[PDB]
Amino acid sequence: SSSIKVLKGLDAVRKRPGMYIGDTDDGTGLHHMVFEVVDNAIDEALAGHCKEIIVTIHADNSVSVQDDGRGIPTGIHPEEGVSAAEVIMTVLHGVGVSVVNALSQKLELVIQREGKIHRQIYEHGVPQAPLAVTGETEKTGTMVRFWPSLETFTNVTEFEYEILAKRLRELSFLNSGVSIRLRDKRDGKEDHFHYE
Ligand SMILES: CNc1cccc2cc(C(=O)Nc3cccc(CC(=O)O)c3)c(=O)[nH]c12
Repeated sequence: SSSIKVLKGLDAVRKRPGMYIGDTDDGTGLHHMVFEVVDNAIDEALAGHCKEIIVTIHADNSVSVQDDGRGIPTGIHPEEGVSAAEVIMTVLHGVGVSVVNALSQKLELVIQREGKIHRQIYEHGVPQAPLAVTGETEKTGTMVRFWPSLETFTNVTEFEYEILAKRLRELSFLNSGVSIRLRDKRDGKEDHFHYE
C-alpha cells in the first residue's frame, strides 16, 4: 500500500539515476552518494546532537558514515507498518538517503539508541527484514555503510580519497564546530577536519 509507493520511488531512481545522483560514468554521481549520506549526519550535528563524524573507505570498495548523534528513531511509525528508520531510508524526500539506498547493491544500517543496537540490511533499497535489535549498548548514533550498485556505476567505480577529502574539508568549514574523520582502510591514510 505504502510499500507500493516506495517501490515506485525506487524504480524511479534506478531508472533515471542522473536525475537524482548525477552522472554515472564520471565519478561525479558515485562520490555524491557519500556526500548525501554525510549530509544527513551534518543535519544531526546542526541539531546539536552529533560531535564527531567518521567517513571510512573500506577495502571492498564500500563507504561508511558514522555519527554519535541520537540515532534514527526506531519506533514502528504506526500509520505505515514499519520503524521510522525504515521510512527515512526508503521514502523519496539534498535528495535523501533513499536515493543512495536505491542505487546501492547492499546497504547496512546500525542504530544505537535507548540502550539498544538495531541493525537492518537493504538490497537495492529493499529491506531484508524489519529493523531488529542485535544487542545492548550505552552509546548512541547512526552508521550507514553502502556498496555502490555496479549496474548503475561504470568507468569510475572506485572512490578517490582526495575527492572525499576535499568535500569533507569544505563541509567542516561551512559547518563550524563539526569534526569529521576520513580513513582509508585500503592504505591507512587518515585526515581530520575541523574549522574551530
Ligand atoms: C551516518 N548518519 C546518518 C546517515 C543517514 C541518515 C541519517 C538520519 C538521521 C536522523 O534522521 N536522525 C534523527 C535523529 C533523531 C530524530 C530524528 C527525527 C527528527 O527529530 O528530525 C532524526 C541520523 O541521525 N543520521 C543519519
